[PDB]
Amino acid sequence: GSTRNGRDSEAKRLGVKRFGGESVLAGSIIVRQRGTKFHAGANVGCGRDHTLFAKADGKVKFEVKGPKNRKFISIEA
Amino acid sequence: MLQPKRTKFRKMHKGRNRGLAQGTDVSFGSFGLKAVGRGRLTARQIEAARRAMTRAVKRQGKIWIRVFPDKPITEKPLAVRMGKGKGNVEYWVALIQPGKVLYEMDGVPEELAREAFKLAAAKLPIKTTFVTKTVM
Amino acid sequence: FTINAEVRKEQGKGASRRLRAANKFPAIIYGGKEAPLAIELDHDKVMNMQAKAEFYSEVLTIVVDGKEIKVKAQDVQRHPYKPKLQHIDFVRA
Amino acid sequence: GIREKIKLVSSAGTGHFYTTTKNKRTKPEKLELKKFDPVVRQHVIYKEAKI
Amino acid sequence: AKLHDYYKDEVVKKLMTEFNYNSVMQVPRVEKITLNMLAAISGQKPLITKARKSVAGFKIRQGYPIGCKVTLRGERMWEFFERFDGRGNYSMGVRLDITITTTAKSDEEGRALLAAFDFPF
Amino acid sequence: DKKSARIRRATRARRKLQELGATRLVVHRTPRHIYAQVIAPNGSEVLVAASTVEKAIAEQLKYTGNKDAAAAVGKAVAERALEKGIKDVSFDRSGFQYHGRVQALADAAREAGLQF
RNA sequence: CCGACUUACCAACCCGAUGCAAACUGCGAAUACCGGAGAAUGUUAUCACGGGAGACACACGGCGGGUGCUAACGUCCGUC
RNA sequence: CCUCCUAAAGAGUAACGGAGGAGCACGAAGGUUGGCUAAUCCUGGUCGGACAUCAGGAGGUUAGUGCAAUGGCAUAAGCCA
RNA sequence: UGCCUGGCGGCCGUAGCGCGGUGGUCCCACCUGACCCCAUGCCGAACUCAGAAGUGAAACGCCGUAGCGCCGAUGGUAGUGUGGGGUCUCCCCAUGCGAGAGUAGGGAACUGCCAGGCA
Ligand SMILES: [K+]
Ligand SMILES: [K+]
Ligand SMILES: [K+]
Ligand SMILES: [Mg+2]
Ligand SMILES: [Mg+2]
Ligand SMILES: [Mg+2]
Ligand SMILES: [Mg+2]
Ligand SMILES: [Mg+2]
Ligand SMILES: [Mg+2]
Ligand SMILES: [Mg+2]
Ligand SMILES: [Mg+2]
Ligand SMILES: [Mg+2]
Ligand SMILES: [Mg+2]
Ligand SMILES: [Mg+2]
Ligand SMILES: [Mg+2]
Ligand SMILES: [Mg+2]
Ligand SMILES: [Mg+2]
Ligand SMILES: [Mg+2]
Ligand SMILES: [Mg+2]
Ligand SMILES: [Mg+2]
Repeated sequence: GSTRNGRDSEAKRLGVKRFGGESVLAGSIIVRQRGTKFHAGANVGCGRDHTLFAKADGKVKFEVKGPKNRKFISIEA
Repeated sequence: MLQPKRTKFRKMHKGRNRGLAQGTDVSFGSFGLKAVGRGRLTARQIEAARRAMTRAVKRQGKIWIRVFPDKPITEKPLAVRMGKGKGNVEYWVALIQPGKVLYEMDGVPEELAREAFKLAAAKLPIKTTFVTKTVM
Repeated sequence: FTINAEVRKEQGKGASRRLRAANKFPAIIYGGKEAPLAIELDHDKVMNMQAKAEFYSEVLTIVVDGKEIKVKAQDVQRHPYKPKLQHIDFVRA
Repeated sequence: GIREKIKLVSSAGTGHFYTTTKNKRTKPEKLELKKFDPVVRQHVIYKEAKI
Repeated sequence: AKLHDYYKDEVVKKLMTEFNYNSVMQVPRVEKITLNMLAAISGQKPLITKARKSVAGFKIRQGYPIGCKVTLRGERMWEFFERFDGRGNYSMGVRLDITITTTAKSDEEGRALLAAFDFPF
Repeated sequence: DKKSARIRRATRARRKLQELGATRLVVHRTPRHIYAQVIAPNGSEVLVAASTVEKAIAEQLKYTGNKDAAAAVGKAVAERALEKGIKDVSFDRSGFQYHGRVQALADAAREAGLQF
């Protein structure tokens, strides 16, 4: 007859906006994410929704770093 | 007949049944009944085949069932249209790939294992073959 | 047991399936400090002798390139349902 | 919901107000906070009033 | 002060013969004594312990004051000592409860220390 | 487990100073000595240093692990930093409370003319 | 007040073996996608702005799937 | 309106597909400084039991997160002032 | 220049555990006391201060040792882009890419700056 499902939320367009080696202007969003899947490295800020954004003009650099092998995003300015 | 005691979810996507089996060796007993074909074994079929081979051995030796029917199969009732939600779970199946050892047996002669498994095989929808434990 | 073998020219899936479609099968000899030797074996010959439980326990000689390599059977990949051998690992004794 | 809107009115007499919500039942005491009044351009005491 | 002064004079001395420790630092010390249930018994004001969780059984909830305790150490523990769980530490039931924690790394070593102070056994 | 607990206390501030790219006056304190290293932003290079194991400071002291000795190291490390022209530093208390000997060192370091 | 033998026995944890998962992952491709560089080739094939639209019932076939009975010349997506 | 899956490892992606949530809460449950670290079990211990609190150990986040799910979280985003 | 110790990094398990040693001159640790500075929702346990009689017991560092964790080929297998084929619910062929698991084996980290002890 009827079903109790049939709901879903709008897709949030998360994920990587600027990949490795891409030249960005300061302020450019590099990744939108839920929590810190990626962490802010050098010249990268972490917004209130865990958005990583460039704090300097330069090139995006993904790196695995530290004792937990966490993924950091940096900007090579 | 076999069925998961619990599941996280009631209903499962149809899926596909590609690939060759994992669990291709006689790992427990001396003798095994192996799938050559691909398909679904229902819990009723698994039970029918189990009762056949068990009766053949006259409750002697030991029987393992290597497959478990953990996939719920839904059906729509008669005279209902398409849509209006997924059908109700009616039975459980194990997906079989070629090479899957279905049953194993120990503590009988090979002759009697071969007969017991022949009687079991006649209950199953898939082509089977008798196999023996290998040293490697 | 004495197995005759040739050095495999070609490796990979295509080469290996062509071997088996001509009643041969690939094998590997490794171990010690020499480089692994990738060999091809006649299927029916080896399948016949590996029926015996002694094949897997005792040292075997692979006559490859006319040279005697003493080996133990380390691993066998069997065909999933047919009574055939896909591959054997041999370790240099 | 339960929470009712209130205005926080500047003590400087500028007329400037902030607005916020308040659970009136659990907290009946008047909300008082030092907030920036942009008319006098100083932090001053703001006090709760009705919206 | 009575028993601190006697711990090192006699009790250190005797335990150093018994087990034949290589150092005085091996010897069991009374590290602390904790009196779970109090301030006339102890002198130290008790700490009201609270529920780690709710329990369907006792009609308790998490952060409910369901206990009270004091941790006597040093001079004040020695002065109350006068007034085995399997690594040196003892517990007495008083018809409150009491615990004596030790740096003794064995079960025979805790009963060596308490009973050297002529603790009733 | 006092070192590991202190390294946990130290980490947040240290990582912040690394993020900022600060030259870092790192203190270490023990029950007997106190130490001070000015470390470059990289974290891998000590620019200047002063301690109460350094015989010159220690031979002029009463006890090496007191607030008087801490102030003596503070003055020393600061004076030597000012020789190289290291004026701007950030103080890494290294998990120790900004209090007593650590504070006494920081106070003397500022009093000499480090800018933190 | 206790205890002690005792089971057609039913048995958690842990240990060793065996499988299974769209809503499992201590692993992890091919492809695809984003960016950079360099040739050749291509009627600028690109982007912007402006004039004029039409169209917003799609169909089958291949591949990946949901649904249905891995029923439908069925149904609903993706992609060619 | 939110979360997951379907969704084919960028984004997006349908069905009267499969599962759940929201229509708030909070002047602290916000800011900052300083500090702290979980579940669960074993051994011992007044009442006290399977489970209260105490002590030690094992364990190592299997906890926690104002409320779903997912992704996070120890430098904690968890806990206290 | 070697050996030891401390601090701060690189690196993030070939680097971590366990288990057997081993070190106190120096350093480190525990330690010794607390009217003090400061501290305990009780407690100098911790934090903090004033110290140096004692011990390396614990911890810590170092060394040894595969019982683990960890790393890990080669070959084969699985999958798969493109083209083609079949008996087309699934496969196969040509070509390109090629895991995961497991196997042999590796494996008891390595390294920069500064300071101090010793030789
Ligand atoms: K961007
Ligand atoms: K299509
Ligand atoms: K706050
Ligand atoms: Mg979503
Ligand atoms: Mg990390
Ligand atoms: Mg191919
Ligand atoms: Mg329309
Ligand atoms: Mg339409
Ligand atoms: Mg369409
Ligand atoms: Mg289709
Ligand atoms: Mg149609
Ligand atoms: Mg169709
Ligand atoms: Mg996607
Ligand atoms: Mg995709
Ligand atoms: Mg579309
Ligand atoms: Mg907070
Ligand atoms: Mg002390
Ligand atoms: Mg020791
Ligand atoms: Mg591999
Ligand atoms: Mg070791």
